[PDB]
Amino acid sequence: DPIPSGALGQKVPHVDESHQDLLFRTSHMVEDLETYDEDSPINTSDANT
Amino acid sequence: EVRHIELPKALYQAYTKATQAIWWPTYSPDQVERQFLSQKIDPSAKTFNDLDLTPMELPDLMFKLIRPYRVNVSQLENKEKTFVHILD
Amino acid sequence: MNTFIIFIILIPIVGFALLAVNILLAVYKPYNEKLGAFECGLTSFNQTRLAFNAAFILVAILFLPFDLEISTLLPYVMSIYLVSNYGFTIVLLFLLILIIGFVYEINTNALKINKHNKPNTDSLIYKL
Amino acid sequence: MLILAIISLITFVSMSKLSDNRAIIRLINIYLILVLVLDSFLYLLFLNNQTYTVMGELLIFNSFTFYIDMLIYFIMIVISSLYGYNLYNNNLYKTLFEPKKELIILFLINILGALLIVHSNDFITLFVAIELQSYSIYLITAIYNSSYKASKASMLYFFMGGILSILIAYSINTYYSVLNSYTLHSLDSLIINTLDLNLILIALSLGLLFKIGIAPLHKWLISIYENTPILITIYISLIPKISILSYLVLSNISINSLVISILAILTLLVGSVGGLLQIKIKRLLAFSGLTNAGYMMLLLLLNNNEFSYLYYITQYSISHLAIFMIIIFSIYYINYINNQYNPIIYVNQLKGLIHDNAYLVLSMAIVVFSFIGIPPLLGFFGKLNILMSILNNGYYFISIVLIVASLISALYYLYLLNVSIQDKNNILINSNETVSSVLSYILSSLIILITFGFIYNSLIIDIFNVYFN
Amino acid sequence: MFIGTIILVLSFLGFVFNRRNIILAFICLETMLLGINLILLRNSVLFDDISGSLFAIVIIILAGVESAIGLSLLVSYYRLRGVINSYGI
Amino acid sequence: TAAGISLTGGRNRCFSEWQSFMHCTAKTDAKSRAQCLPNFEDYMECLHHTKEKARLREIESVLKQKKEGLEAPPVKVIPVKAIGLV
Amino acid sequence: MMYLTYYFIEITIFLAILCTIFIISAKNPMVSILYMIALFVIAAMYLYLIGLGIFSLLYIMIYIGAIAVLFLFIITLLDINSTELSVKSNIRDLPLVLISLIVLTISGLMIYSNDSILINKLLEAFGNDYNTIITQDWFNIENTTLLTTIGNVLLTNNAFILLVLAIVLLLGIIGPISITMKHK
Ligand SMILES: CCCCC/C=C/C/C=C\CCCCCCCC(=O)O[C@H](COC(=O)CCCCCCCCCCCCCCC)COP(=O)([O-])OCC[N+](C)(C)C
Repeated sequence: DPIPSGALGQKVPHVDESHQDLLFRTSHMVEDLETYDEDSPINTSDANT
Repeated sequence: EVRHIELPKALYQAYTKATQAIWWPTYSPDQVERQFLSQKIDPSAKTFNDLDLTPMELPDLMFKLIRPYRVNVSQLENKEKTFVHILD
Repeated sequence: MNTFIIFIILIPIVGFALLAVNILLAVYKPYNEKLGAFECGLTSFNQTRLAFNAAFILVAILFLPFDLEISTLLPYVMSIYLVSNYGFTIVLLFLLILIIGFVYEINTNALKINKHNKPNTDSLIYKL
Repeated sequence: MLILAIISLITFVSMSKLSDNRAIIRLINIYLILVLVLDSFLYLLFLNNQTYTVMGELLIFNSFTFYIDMLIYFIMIVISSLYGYNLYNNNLYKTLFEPKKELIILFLINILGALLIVHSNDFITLFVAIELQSYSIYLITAIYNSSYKASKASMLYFFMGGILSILIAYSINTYYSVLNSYTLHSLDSLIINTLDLNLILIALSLGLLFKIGIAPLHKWLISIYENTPILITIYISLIPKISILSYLVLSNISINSLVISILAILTLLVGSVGGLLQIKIKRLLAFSGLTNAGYMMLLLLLNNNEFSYLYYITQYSISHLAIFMIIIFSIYYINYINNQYNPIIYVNQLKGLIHDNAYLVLSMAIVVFSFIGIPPLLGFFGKLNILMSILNNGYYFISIVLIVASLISALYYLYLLNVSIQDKNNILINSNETVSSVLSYILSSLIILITFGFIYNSLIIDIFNVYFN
Repeated sequence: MFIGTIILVLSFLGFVFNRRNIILAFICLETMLLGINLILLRNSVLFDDISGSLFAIVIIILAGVESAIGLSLLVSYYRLRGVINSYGI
Repeated sequence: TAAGISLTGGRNRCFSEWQSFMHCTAKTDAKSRAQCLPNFEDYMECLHHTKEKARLREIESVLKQKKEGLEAPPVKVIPVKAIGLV
Repeated sequence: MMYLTYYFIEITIFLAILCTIFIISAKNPMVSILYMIALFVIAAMYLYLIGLGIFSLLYIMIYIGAIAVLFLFIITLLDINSTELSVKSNIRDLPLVLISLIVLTISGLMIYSNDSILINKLLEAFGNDYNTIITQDWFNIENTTLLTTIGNVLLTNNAFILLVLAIVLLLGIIGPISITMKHK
C-alpha cells in the first residue's frame, strides 16, 4: 500500500494488468523503466490466428 | 520526375537534322523552330462555343490519360500481428 | 589474348547484338491494355504477400550447409593419394558426422508439406 | 564424452516425441554427472604444472584448463536440472517451463564451443571455437520463437556478435600479416620488445571483451538478458563470460595495458552506478554481472593471476546460479505473473517474501551478502584475492576505484533483500503442493557452499601449490 | 592491403550508418568478411604460406553457416510480425 | 599446424631464417634470449624487405640525381615473345 | 595492353569502391543484392590477378552460387520495408562518417608496420615502389597446386579442425530446423 521505492528510494511503479493498456503502448521511455509488455498475455491474445 | 535539359538552339537543331537520317519518325528541326512560337488565336474565328461545346480540362484528364506509366504503418503492424505468415 | 578470353568477351557481344537488332527492327507501340500483366485474361487485386510454408524456406536454407559439405570434399579428392590411409579415416569420420545431420533432417520430416485438411475418420455415434 | 553425447542426442531426439523432452534431459544430466565422477582422476596428469600440447599443437591442456572444464560441466549439470525437473506439477508450471525439442543439443554444442575456446592454442582453433559458441548462443536466444522479445533479442545478438567476430578475425589476420604465424606461442620476450604488437593484441582483447559486454558496449547485452526467457538468461549470461575470460586469463596478451586499465575502470563505474535505478530483476542482475566482469578484467593486467581468477570465477558462478534459482523459486509466492517467459519481472514483486518462505529469504540474504563481500562468505575471499593480486603489482588508483564500486553496487544488491524482508498483507497459510526435491537440494547445496566453503581455504591453497606451481 | 581494407572499412560504415533496411546490414556483414579474406589471401601469396589460405577456406565455410543461421533468425522474426520495419530487428 | 608449409607443400619463402631463429631460441634461455636478436631481425627482414626497400630508395635517389653516364653491363627488358630470339 | 594491363589491380580497387557505394545507396534492396554479386565478381577478378584463380572459382561457386541465391530467395519470400537515402535522414551522419573514414582507413594501413614512429608507420603503407624478382628452381617434382596442399594440411596436420567444422555444419542444419519448423 505504501508506494514502492527503489534502491535509491526513488519512486517505483507498481505493476499489474493495468500497465498493458492501449495508450501506454508505443510509450517513449528508456528500456530500463518501460513497463509496457508486448509478450503480456493480454496483448498477445489473437497473435498469428 | 521528368528529366528536362535545356540546350542551345543551334546544337539541338543540328541534332534533329542528323537524326532525320533514320527511317522512323523523330523530332524535327522544324519542330525545334516551332518551339519558339506561342499559340496565336485569330480574333475573328468561330470557336467551340458556336458548336455548343465545352472543352474538357487537361488537369482533370491527365491521370486517366497517363495511368499506365504511374510509378506505384502504425496501425498496419498491430493488425499484421493477428495474421498467420508461415504455415506447415 | 588466348582463345579463352576472346570467347568469353565474344558471347555477351552477340547477345547484345541480337537485342539491338530486335530493338531496331520490331515495332514499339505500348498502350495501357497491352501493358497489363497477363493473368488468364482477367485482372486480380493487389494482395499482401502470400503466407508461405516453412518447407519453402527450409529447402533454400538447408541447401547452403549441404552444399558446403559437398564442396569441402574437393580438397580431399585432390589430395587422396598424399593423405592416403590417415586422411581416408579422417574423411570417413567427417562424412559420418554430416550423415547424423542428414538423419536428423529425415526423421523430423523437415521438408514435407503436410496437407492441412485431412478426411475425417471419427466414428458416427448416436446417443439412443 | 561431450562429442559422443551430441551425436547420440541428435539421433535419439530425432527419433523421440515432444513428450520425451524432459526424460531425455534427465538422461543427459546423469550422463554428465557420471563423466564428472569417473573421469575426474585425470587431474593427476597435471601434477607439478605439466603442460601438454595436443592435436598437432592446436590445443593446450594444463591444470587451469582442466579446472575450467570441470566447472563448465558442473554448471551444465545445474542448468540442465532446471529443464529436466518440474518445480511444481500444476498446469501453470507446465506452461512456464517446458524444454524445447532441440534445446539440449544447442546447450551441448555451445558447451563444446566454450571448452574449445578455453583450450585454444592456435588462432584458427580460437576462431572456429568462437564462431561455434556464437552461432549456438544465437540459436539458444531464438529457440523460444513465440516470444516477440526473444526473437528481437536474437536478431540483435546475431548482428552485434557478428561485428565483433569480424573484429576478432581482422585482429588475427593482422597478427598473421606481421609475424607469418597463427600462435601466441611464437611470442617471446624478445619479440614483444622488438615489435609493437600492442595495437593488434588489444584489438583482439577488445573484440573478445565486447562479446561479453564490458563498457561502453554494455547496453545491447543487458537488453538481450532482459528480453530472454529466464531459464535461457541463466545460461547465456554465464557460459560465454567464463569461456572468453578464461582464454584471456591464460593468454596474457594485455599485461599493464593502459587501454584495458581505462576500460576496466569505466566498466566498474558503469556497472555499479547503472544498476542503481533498475527496477527489473534481470536488469539488476545484468548490471551485477557487468561489475563482476570488471573485477575479473582487472586480472588481465598482471601475470600469475591463476589462483585469484579461478577462485573468483568459481564463487561467482556459484552465486549467479544461486540467485537465479532463488528468483525462480519465488515465482510461486507472487501475486501477478507478467508473462510465460518471464513470470517475475519487477523487484517489488518479491515484497514480503519472508512471510511466505523464510528460509528462501535466508538463502537470498546469504547470496546477497556474498555478492557484497561480507566474510566469511566466498565473495569476500574472491575480492580479497583480487585485491592482493592488484596491489602486489602497483594498481593503486584501480584498487580505490574497486572499493568505491563495491560500496556503490551494495545498494542495488540490498534492494532485493530490503523488499524481500518487508511486510505484506496477505501471507501464505498452507499449500498442498511441494516444490521439487531435486531442485531444492541443488539450491541448498549451492547455499551451503557459499556459506561454509571458506573452511577449506588453506587446503585448497595447498593443492593449488602442487598443481599450478 | 588496399582493396580488402577499403572494402572492410566501407562495409563497416554502411552497416553502422544504415538507416534504410535490414538487408543492407546482412550484406555489409558478408562483405566485411570478404574484405578480410582478401587481405589474408594477399599476405598468403606474399609469404608463400599455406596457413593464410587454410584460414581463408575456413572463413568461407563459416560465412556460409553464419548466413544460413542469420537468415533462419530473420525468418523466425518475420513469423510473428509478418513484416520487417526499416528498423526491423 | 601448417606453419612452415608453402603453397606447394614444401617450405615457405622465409623458412630458413625462421628455422635458424628457432635453433637460437631453443639453445638459449629467457635471460640469454636477447642473444638471438640478429636471427629474428633476419627473419623479419625476409618477411617484409624493409631494409632492402630503404637501401633501394637510397640508391634510386642517388641515381635520379645524376647526369653522368653509367658504364656497366646493363639490364634489358624483352617481350615474352622475344625470349630466346636472335 | 601495358597501360591497361598494368593497372588491372587499381581498376579492381576503384570498381570495388564504386560497387560498395552502390550497395549502400541502392533504392531497391534486391538491387543492393545484385551490387553485392557484382562486388564478389570484382573480388574474384582480384584473386585471379594475384594468382589465386582457384579461390576465384570457389568464391563464384559458394558466395554467388549459394549465399547470394539464399539472399534473393529470402527477399523474394519476405515483406521488407525500406526508406531511400536522403539529406533529411542521412546528412546528419556526414561529420562522423568523415572522421571515421579518415581514422579507420589510416589505422588499418598503420597496423601493418613495425616502426616506432607513427608517421613512419603510416608512410610504410605507401612504400612498394619496387618490383619483386620472380626466380625459378627445380626442387618441386610433383604436380602440387593450392587445392592439393589445402587438402593435405586440412586432412592430416589439422584434421581436428575439419571435424570441428563438421560440427559447425551440423549446427547449420539443426538450428534452422529448430527455429523454422513447428513440431507436432
Ligand atoms: C569424486 C569425484 C568428485 C569430483 C567432482 C568435482 C566437481 C567440481 C564441481 C564444482 C566446482 C566446485 C569447486 C571445486 C572445488 C575445488 C577443488 C580444488 O582443489 O581445486 C584445485 C585448484 O584450486 C583453485 O584453483 C581454486 C579453487 C577455488 C575454489 C573456490 C570455492 C571454495 C569452496 C569449495 C569448498 C569445497 C567443498 C567440499 C565439500 C565437503 C584443483 O584441484 P585438482 O585440479 O588437482 O582436482 C581435484 C581432484 N579431483 C578432480 C578428484 C577433485
